[PDB]
Amino acid sequence: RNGQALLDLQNSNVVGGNKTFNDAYATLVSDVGNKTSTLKTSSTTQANVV
Amino acid sequence: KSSSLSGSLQSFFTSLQTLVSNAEDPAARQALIGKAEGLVNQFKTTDQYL
Amino acid sequence: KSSSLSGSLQSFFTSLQTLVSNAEDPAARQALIGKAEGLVNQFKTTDQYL
Amino acid sequence: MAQVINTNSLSLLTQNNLNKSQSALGTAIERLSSGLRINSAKDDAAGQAI
Amino acid sequence: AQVINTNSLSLLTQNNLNKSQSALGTAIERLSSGLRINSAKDDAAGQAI
Amino acid sequence: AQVINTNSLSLLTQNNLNKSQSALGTAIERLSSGLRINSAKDDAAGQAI
Amino acid sequence: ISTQMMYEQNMSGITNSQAEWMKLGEQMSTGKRVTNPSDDPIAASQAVVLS
Amino acid sequence: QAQAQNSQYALARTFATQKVSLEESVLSQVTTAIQTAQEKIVYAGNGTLSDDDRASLATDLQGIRDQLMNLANSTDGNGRYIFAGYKTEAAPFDQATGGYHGGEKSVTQQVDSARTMVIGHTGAQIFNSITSNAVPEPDGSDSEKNLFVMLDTAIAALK
Amino acid sequence: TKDNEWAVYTHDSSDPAATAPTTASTTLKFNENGILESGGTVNITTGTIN
Amino acid sequence: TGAQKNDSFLLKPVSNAIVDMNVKVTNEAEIAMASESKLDPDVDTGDSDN
Amino acid sequence: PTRTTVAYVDEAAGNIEIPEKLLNTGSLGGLLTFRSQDLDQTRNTLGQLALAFADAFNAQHTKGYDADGNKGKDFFSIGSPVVYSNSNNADKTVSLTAKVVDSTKVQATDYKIVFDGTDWQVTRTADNTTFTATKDADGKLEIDGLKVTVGTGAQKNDSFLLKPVSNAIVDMNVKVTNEAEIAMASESKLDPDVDTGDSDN
Amino acid sequence: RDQDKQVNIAIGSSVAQINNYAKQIANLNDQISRMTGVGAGASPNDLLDQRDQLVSELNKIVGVEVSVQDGGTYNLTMANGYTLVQGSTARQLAAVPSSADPTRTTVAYVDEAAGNIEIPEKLLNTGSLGGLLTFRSQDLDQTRNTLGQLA
Amino acid sequence: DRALGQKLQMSNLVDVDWNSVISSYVMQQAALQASYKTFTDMQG
Repeated sequence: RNGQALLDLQNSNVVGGNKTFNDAYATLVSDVGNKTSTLKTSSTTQANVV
Repeated sequence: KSSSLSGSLQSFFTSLQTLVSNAEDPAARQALIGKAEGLVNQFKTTDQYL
Repeated sequence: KSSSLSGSLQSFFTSLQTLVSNAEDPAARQALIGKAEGLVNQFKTTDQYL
Repeated sequence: MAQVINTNSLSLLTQNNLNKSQSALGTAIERLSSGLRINSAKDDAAGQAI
Repeated sequence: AQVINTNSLSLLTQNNLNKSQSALGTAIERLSSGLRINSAKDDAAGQAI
Repeated sequence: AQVINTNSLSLLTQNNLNKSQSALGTAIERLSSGLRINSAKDDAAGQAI
Repeated sequence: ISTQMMYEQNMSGITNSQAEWMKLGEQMSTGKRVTNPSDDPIAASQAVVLS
Repeated sequence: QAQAQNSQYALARTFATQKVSLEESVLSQVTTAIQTAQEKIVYAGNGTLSDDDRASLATDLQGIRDQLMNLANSTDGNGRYIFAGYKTEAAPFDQATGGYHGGEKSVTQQVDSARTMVIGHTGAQIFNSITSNAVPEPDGSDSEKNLFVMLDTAIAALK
Repeated sequence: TKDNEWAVYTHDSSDPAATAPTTASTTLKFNENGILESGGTVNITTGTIN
Repeated sequence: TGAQKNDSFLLKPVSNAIVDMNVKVTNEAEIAMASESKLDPDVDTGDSDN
Repeated sequence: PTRTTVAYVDEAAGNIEIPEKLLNTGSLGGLLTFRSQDLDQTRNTLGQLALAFADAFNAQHTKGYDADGNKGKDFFSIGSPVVYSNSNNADKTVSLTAKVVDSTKVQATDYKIVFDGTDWQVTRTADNTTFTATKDADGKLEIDGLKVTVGTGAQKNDSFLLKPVSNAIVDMNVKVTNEAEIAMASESKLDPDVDTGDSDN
Repeated sequence: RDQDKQVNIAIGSSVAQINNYAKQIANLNDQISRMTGVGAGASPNDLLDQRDQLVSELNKIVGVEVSVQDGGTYNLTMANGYTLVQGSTARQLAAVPSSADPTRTTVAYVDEAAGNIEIPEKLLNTGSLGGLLTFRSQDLDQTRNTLGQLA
Repeated sequence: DRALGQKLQMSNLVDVDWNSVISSYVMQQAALQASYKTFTDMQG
């Protein structure tokens, strides 16, 4: 039964209080994506300017 | 066309459409505010050039 | 020739045929609605392109 | 009639036809394997119910 | 996709084959045994009766 | 300077080539023997069972 | 001006078009739209959810 | 602007398809389940059973009921409860009461500049409605709507 | 800390006796559009070496 | 007759017919099929009147 | 008062301003007229564009709730109009505060406003359309998408210049670092008798 | 972790380089002064362009401002901050472990009579120095700490 | 069946199109070939 308890955690929203483990990892992924995209764009734009 | 303000707005509203389909996605919400920041980046670079 | 008012209209009347065979049937009654709306879709899209 | 999308048009217009053909191929193979015309919810809306 | 890897159609056909195999095995089992019922899976209530 | 090919692609492809060969060898072994488990860890627990 | 300008414009064009050539090579050899989370990160996020 | 807009509608259409396809298979199993339920109830009607045979049949009906309830509470490939309406984060029903707890509004999305389309069939639509081609109760009492009320009442009557 | 008005301080980095107090050397003032209003004059002194 | 001499006016009848047009029905019970009534004693329609 | 401009010297009266329409020769004149007509017009056009965006955005954004359940928090910062006095006016302490009510009616131009002795004249300096200052019903200026406060001790010919869009982009930025803020749902996550779940788009 | 340690080295070398350039520009200011004083109109076309070239290269090293003075001398500013080079006088800088976190490297500039004020990673974030610093501070640390956290 | 649907969804998630990328690759590399030659004469 405790083993079942451990398994149950896999669904639970513990980390963010509204976010589970997996969606928190997805949040990390989206954060890096956002930055890298915006910075690539801005880098090339300013590159054209110079 | 890297300076194309349209391109940035189009990207932003791509984010918005994807979020509209899935209101839950943390990734799409976070990326939408990221694309807003890239949009204002385009704005600011154009404005500063002028 | 797939996307055309003719194809949708043909399909709408075919649905109506299956209905006239089965006035009572709720399923046929509903399915007719969908294609009836699909005609609206095609008309709106084409005119809007003009 | 300048096009990188020409000498490219030629190509895609081919790719589109290949896509249509392969969709039909998949339908045929699926049905022939299953032994049924009705497999999805969209082989026959009325037929599903009846 | 990218170099027809992991083709859908083959997997779909494999599933249909699974169903045919199950049906075949059921039929042979019943025909061989001489009974319509061989496990509780056949007819739960009929088993008891 | 990042653009230097250095056959980036050639290496690139090759990597993927040996990966595909790994998969292919798994497949051929399982195909010839009929077994799903040959190494110690195709599946450890299932192997023991 | 115009000599160095010519050489620089030519090299800009070649460099860019080359950089294109490598991208499609990566996509083809990998068998994918993406390996890097800058290719299409949203796809990767929904991909982890699907996984 | 035009090309971007067409792409945007393409994505929305993708997601509508994505939901509807999975719903299709779940509902297929649902209909097979209720068909076998109907068949079992026919046997429940037979009046030469031994009373413990009626109780056995009740046990089978209980299995079927549990299966139906399992289907009703199902989620999608993101962990979202598909049959919840807007409330996709929560289990939509209760295996005791047969109650429905989701939002009784369907989900909505637009796929092209005209077609605004509904992709979420909140459970009350499916398990607590009868279509006006309604086989009526022969005594004038209101016709049942809740599948689980039906099957639970039958199970109790048999047991 | 007062829009249209600023406080300004001065120091001699070579004469350690010019220790700057919290007393502003002068306050500067701006008109209804940001144009210098008054306050910008002062005489400054330091010790002398050798 | 608020018009002055030779005042002109312009009817474009179908210029917005499609844009306005929309469906007005969703229920299976909604569609009209019988050739006469059903809630009266002097007719024979049943439900299956097609 | 934020520019450089070419002036000529008189005998003892000192320095005089002359219109760039007068000094439009070769390099100097090209520079002045480019910067004033071409550059400032494009500045004001981009400014109007940016204006409506963030603003017309926030205005609609207010309507929804967000993922914590609160009424969503509005997105954009934007640069506020600036109005200018002209030096030759009577007072040097009356700054006319700008007043925004309608971002769907802003027009991308500089405006020259003057107190004519009984009332005000307003003009749009690119179109140079002349019309007597429309007011709110309470003694203060109205112009299309912007509104302005009025001074009291105004000179006969007290002459102001209004820039309603030029400064818009300069501060514009995202005020939302946190994803929860976005006004996604149309109803609260926490209202007692309505539902939005996590998916209300 | 190793990618943080990598950037620290470059930060140190780049501070050494800013110190290197500043002196060259000082000697250029002085030598232009003397050369044009003897010239009485003769202009060292090469050297002037050398001054601008070295300025522009150093400008890439870090956020830099430049201005000309009376006579022809230059002022140079850390634009966020203050002016460091004027006349034929150029100031100094040093690489230091930060006060708040001595495990990471940051720059210290000296107003020689005032002190070698340590500049932690805040103001530097433009130019190649800044390119390193904002990456390491905002991007890398947030990444490491988020991995560590949800964990 | 649920797994089959999920795998199909993933497949469309990760991949683009077979013929599209091969074709675009080939053409653009032709254009690159031409660009090389254009520079080659340009240096003259």
